[PDB]
Amino acid sequence: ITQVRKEKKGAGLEFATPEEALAAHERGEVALNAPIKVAGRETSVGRLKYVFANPDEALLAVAHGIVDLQDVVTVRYMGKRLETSPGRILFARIVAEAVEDEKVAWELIQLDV
Amino acid sequence: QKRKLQVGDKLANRHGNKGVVAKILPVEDMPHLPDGTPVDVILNPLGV
Amino acid sequence: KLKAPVFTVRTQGREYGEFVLEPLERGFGVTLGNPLRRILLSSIPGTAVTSVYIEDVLHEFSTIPGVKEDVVEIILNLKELVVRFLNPSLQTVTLLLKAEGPKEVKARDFLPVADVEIMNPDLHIATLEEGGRLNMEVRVDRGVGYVPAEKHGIKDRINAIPVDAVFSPVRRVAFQVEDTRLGQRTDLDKLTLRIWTDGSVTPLEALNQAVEILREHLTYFSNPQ
Amino acid sequence: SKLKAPVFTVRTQGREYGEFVLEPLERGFGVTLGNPLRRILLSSIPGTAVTSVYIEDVLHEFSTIPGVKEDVVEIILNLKELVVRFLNPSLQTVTLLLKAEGPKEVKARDFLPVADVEIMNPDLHIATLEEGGRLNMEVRVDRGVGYVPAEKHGIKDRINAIPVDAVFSPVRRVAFQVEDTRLGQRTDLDKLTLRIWTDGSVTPLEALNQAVEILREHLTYFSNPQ
Amino acid sequence: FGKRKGEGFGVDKREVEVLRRAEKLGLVTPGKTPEEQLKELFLQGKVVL
Ligand SMILES: [Mg+2]
Ligand SMILES: [Mg+2]
Repeated sequence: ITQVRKEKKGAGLEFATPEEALAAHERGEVALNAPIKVAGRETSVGRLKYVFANPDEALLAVAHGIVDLQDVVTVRYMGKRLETSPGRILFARIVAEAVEDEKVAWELIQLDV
Repeated sequence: QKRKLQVGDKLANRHGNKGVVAKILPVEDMPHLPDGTPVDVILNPLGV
Repeated sequence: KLKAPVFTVRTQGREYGEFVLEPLERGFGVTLGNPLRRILLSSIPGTAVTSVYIEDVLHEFSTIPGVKEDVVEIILNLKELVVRFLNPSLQTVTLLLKAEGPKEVKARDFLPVADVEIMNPDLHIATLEEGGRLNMEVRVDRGVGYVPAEKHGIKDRINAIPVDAVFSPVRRVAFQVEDTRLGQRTDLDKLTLRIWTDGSVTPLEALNQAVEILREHLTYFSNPQ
Repeated sequence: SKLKAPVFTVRTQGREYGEFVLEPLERGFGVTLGNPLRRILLSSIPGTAVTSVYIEDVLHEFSTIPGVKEDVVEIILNLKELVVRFLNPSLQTVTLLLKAEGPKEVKARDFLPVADVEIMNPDLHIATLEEGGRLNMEVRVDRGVGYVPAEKHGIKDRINAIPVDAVFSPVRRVAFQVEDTRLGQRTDLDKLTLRIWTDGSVTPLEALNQAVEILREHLTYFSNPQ
Repeated sequence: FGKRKGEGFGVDKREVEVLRRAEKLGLVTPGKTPEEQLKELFLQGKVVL
């Protein structure tokens, strides 16, 4: 659940606007987790298409099947805009609830691995 | 005595994979095929 | 939103049935099918052989003169006997079998009993050789689940042999979810339940009992404390 | 030999969390009951959500407004946190108007009051305006169930309106646990604990009652063959 | 699977989801029908469970 999926359908392809990248994903030109560049920043469709306000919303989308635990999306957690997968966010909640301390558990884990 | 399979009994195949029964599940809890046939034994792929 | 789904029933005799519930919202194919499948496979009442008495036989680890099969094999054959009680109030019956060799005694050789029907008369029980005799008193009880002989330990006589009882009349349950569509929305579920039974209880009856069990369990979430 | 009817105990704190225990249960019925309720709780409980937002002088979602710390995405994220309860059953869709001038910390209470519309979290932060910043919003709130991404509904009231993911589900999280329990000589019994998190528009008890009623209604569909 | 077709049953919704993950793991060939992808999994000794 903590490993992130990597795609190669439209890897290395560049667009001009974030809407253009989303349109290409609709036609199947680029995959959800394929590394792309919008203007000059390396991103993916999942980071732009799926921006979740909280871990509960991100996991609700997983429960409804929109995204998998391994898809890289944008989640707002701890007051920070994280480009992570729901599974990595889910792992953070496992540690946070086990120790009953959200801030200390944030300092205990390596989220991006 | 007629001994049935119980938890703690040792099972093995011919390839050296051996283990004791740790859990006996009811039929509705076992993984099943789309046609409804449940499996009989669940083996850990980490033993291979 | 969506109106009442149409319920379609297809039955193949008394042992197989298909039950289609469409259209359904997304996810209610699993939401309905799996709970019914778990209840169908576990908690459907039926009948099973619980004890067997054979004349001149003291335990199940013996052989009978003139009989090819030992008592263990006879009990194994009796565990596959399917008995249908036509009377809902009937809880216990005893089937009498008196056979003399040479014959292949089947389930149809039991003496007739009122409100009792053998669903597999061709079930092979024992092979009698010339000079061999088989006088059995097979007790069939009504119950739920799987009760090993070591638990119930039912013996109507001194030398009666308790038999592991598999009361479930349901052999196999599968449910299928198709991509159905209605109007302009196409994420709807078409649920099809496939039920195989032993014939004593029909798949339609088993489905109704499973629904009632789930409905009764849903009333347990009342009276909060 | 049938088991005695179980006892339904509730442990509800506040209006957003509650634990519900049902015991004793037959073997396997904790899973038999827990999973259907969780699927219904996360997808079928009626609720309200923001489905469209219009902000003056904003063209796309990935832009920013001169005069506010939060960009369009962050405000959209804050709007997805908004919890609103319709007081009229016939009411289906409302639009909430927000006109604030900087320097202000825009909250959910700054929305103009609408008849039979109640903001359940009026302390929710929306945007932080600096001096000279003008903020004009028209947010569209619909009625629905579950989770609908913005692209899969694409609701726009006017031009330049930004569709937003609709968190219709008032239930935020469901976690059910099945524990082995005993009653005398029976040891394979099940103890089911259902824990429900809700946004506060409905009680976790009310969400459970609605989920049970939905499952009960679907069970009546197995009637009138063909 | 051919017995399923005769009985009047197509491809399960649940199987379609698993096939969707299967092509992301490189286990089935993208662009084929669900029946062909299920056969590809079967030739590897794997079924949708
Ligand atoms: Mg989006
Ligand atoms: Mg039987």
